[PDB]
Amino acid sequence: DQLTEEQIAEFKEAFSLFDKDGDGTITTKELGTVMRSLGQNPTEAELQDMINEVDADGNGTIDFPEFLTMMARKMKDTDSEEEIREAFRVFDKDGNGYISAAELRHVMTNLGEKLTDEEVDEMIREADIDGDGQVNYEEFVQMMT
Amino acid sequence: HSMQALSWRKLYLSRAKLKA
Ligand SMILES: [Ca+2]
Ligand SMILES: [Ca+2]
Ligand SMILES: [Ca+2]
Ligand SMILES: [Ca+2]
Repeated sequence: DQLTEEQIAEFKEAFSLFDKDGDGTITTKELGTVMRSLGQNPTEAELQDMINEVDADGNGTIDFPEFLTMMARKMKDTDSEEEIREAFRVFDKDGNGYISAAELRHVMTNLGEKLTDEEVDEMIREADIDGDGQVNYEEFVQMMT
Repeated sequence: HSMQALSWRKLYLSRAKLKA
């Protein structure tokens, strides 16, 4: 598990943005302040749900280890999702937000595989949850996860 | 006899292999 000196410093910088009074904990109120600066307006119940899911020891506030543990997991999810989004843009040759059978067939060709229309149509139907005849990003991601 | 089908995940991973 990688955590360099520089990575630790960056986590403390992010933590300090939340930890308004520098006591080493993040409360629901400090989280509200940050969320409002992002243009959101959560209720106290919503803030408590956000704290609760990060608050591993259940003492009501977020300490650095809890914060870093959650942030590192979120960063990995975001990295992984971005890799999936990049693949989707590559497959979606005309950039219209759907992978068509023809696009999928050309993709296969470029990867050294020759499929018939029949075979690619099958692959599309497999992923085409909403029945529009093509594969959108949500449908693609569902096949990856 | 029959043709084997490819998966969406295998396609994704095949691209992953070919990139720098
Ligand atoms: Ca604080
Ligand atoms: Ca805690
Ligand atoms: Ca397209
Ligand atoms: Ca669809």
